[PDB]
Amino acid sequence: GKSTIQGTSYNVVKFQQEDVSEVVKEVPHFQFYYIGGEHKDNKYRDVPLDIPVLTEAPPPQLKKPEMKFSVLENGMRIVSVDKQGLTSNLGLFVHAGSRFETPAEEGLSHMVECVAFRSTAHLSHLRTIKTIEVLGMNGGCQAGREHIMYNLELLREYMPVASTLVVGNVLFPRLLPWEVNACHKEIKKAHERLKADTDQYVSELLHQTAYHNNTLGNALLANEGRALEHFTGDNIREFMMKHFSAER
Amino acid sequence: TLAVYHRLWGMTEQFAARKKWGWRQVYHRMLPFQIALYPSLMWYLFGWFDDPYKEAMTLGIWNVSKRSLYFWDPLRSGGDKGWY
Repeated sequence: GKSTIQGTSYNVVKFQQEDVSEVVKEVPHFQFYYIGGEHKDNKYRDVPLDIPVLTEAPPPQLKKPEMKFSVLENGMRIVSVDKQGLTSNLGLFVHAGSRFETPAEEGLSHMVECVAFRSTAHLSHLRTIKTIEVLGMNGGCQAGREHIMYNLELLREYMPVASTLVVGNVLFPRLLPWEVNACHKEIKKAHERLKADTDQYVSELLHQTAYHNNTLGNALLANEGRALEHFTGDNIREFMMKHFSAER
Repeated sequence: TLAVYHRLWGMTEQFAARKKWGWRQVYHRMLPFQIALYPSLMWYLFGWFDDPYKEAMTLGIWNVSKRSLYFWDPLRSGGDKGWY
């Protein structure tokens, strides 16, 4: 442990400068287009499933899972467990929920969730979502009262790509005016999804009544009337500058 | 991470070659329709060809003896010089 942060010790990962030419060699291989191909008949076309067909399997290498903690020089903490499963679950948690909103900033935490996985500095909105799809990844963003989470579930082999896409939502998001305006639809959908779950709706009523117009009480979802005035890329960026940081 | 972006940008570099392949695959799947077209054409255009080529086109199965008893030209039924 090289650094103690808020009661936990982390191993410090140092930033290194590497050429794009050399890192490209380590990026997982995948194709979007298949322009021709080498025909090969299905060799197991006549083999029933009850007959094993795989031979000379490497002996398994089992390790007891352990949680390991590291921190980058920018202050971002990385915590990982490896249960040796074949599907990974990468998530980015930011300490910016609805509780940190001022009354004039109502709903902005939810707005950040709505604009997740849109255009970034080095990737368009369409290219981000089509990549997540072709690689068979599922996920999304959820904004809570204390934090906002960006999650992607993926085959472990494609983690280099997924890590990049998730981090781009918080590093260089382009909150382009016409892409943000297309996210106004999600507010009405969110309200319907909340009210459908009666138990969660009654929980939202409890918190709003329990804590009157303060932190936890602050509505979790933005309204679709006067809140849309500041549902803008500029307003979202100012909110992100206040709360979104590598240290949080 | 620019390395990842480079690959994600480059994965669609060859769009023109992929779209050409798609249309070729469509064209391949239309090729079998010739087996009905070409014979149907010759069926309709048979009478245009000369007697010598009608025989070759049919591998000898059709000849002057196969012209109907009542040929469309009455003076040439049973041959160019008539029956007798």
